[PDB]
Amino acid sequence: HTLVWGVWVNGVDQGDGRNIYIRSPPNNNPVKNLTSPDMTCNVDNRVVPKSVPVNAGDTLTFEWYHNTRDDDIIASSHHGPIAVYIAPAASNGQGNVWVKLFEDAYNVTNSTWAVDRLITAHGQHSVVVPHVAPGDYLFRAEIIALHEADSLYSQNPIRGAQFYISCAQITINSSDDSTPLPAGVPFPGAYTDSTPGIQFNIYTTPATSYVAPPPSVWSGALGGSIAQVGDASLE
Ligand SMILES: OC[C@H]1O[C@@H](O[C@H]2[C@H](O)[C@@H](O)[C@H](O[C@H]3[C@H](O)[C@@H](O)[C@H](O)O[C@@H]3CO)O[C@@H]2CO)[C@H](O)[C@@H](O)[C@@H]1O
Ligand SMILES: [Cl-]
Ligand SMILES: [Cu+2]
Repeated sequence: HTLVWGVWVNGVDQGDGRNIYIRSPPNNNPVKNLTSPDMTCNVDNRVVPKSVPVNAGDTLTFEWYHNTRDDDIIASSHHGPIAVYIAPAASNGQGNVWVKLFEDAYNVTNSTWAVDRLITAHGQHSVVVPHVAPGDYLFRAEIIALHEADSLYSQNPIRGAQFYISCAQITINSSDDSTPLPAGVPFPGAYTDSTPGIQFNIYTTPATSYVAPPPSVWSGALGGSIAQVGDASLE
């Protein structure tokens, strides 16, 4: 149970984005139905009044929280991966539009899931803004909590992989468009009952065997991190 509070751009806090530049849902409950319209941008997908200006190459940091800013972030039980996707904003997230910019699942070196490291990072994970066409985008940050993912939601709706989905409105101003954004995957649709990484038993199956759901990270993606960029406590 987690939400996005706001974003940072090059280590500068853009301030509370909830219902302002984040298409915030009404609460921190997960989406679980893989065929739900709610898979796009969570349960209250609509245009919000602001879009954060960035340039290609900026560090864009998402900041998550549980109940209040810079708290426990997400229950430690919620082990799983983190991904970020991008789509042109005129799509409203519909159709074959979502392109993956970032994946982090289980780090064998550190013996930790992405969610475990997100807690340590005070809820912060970042991407480099890609060199796509200037204009308005949706950045879809997705945490998958796997603590009940041994079941398919379609078999037992009390369980299943849990999707914490947050769409941020981002405007890319300066970009040379050296990597034009291709068509991508649909949400809902890209994840199905048979997709690798959706049904996974963290109690019996080693995390060293986990394969995160496709699609693969786009060749145009410039990278990212799970690390505290900004200190919310200094404000
Ligand atoms: O026992 C089932 C699993 O519970 C997980 O805890 C979650 C609770 O089930 C859930 O009711 C609670 O929801 C809170 C939410 O955290 C809070 O932010 C909001 O204000 O109110 C909700 C209640 O209406 O969330 C917790 C997760 O934080 C355990 O984490 C898990 O191990 C356990 O299997
Ligand atoms: Cl939960
Ligand atoms: Cu939860």
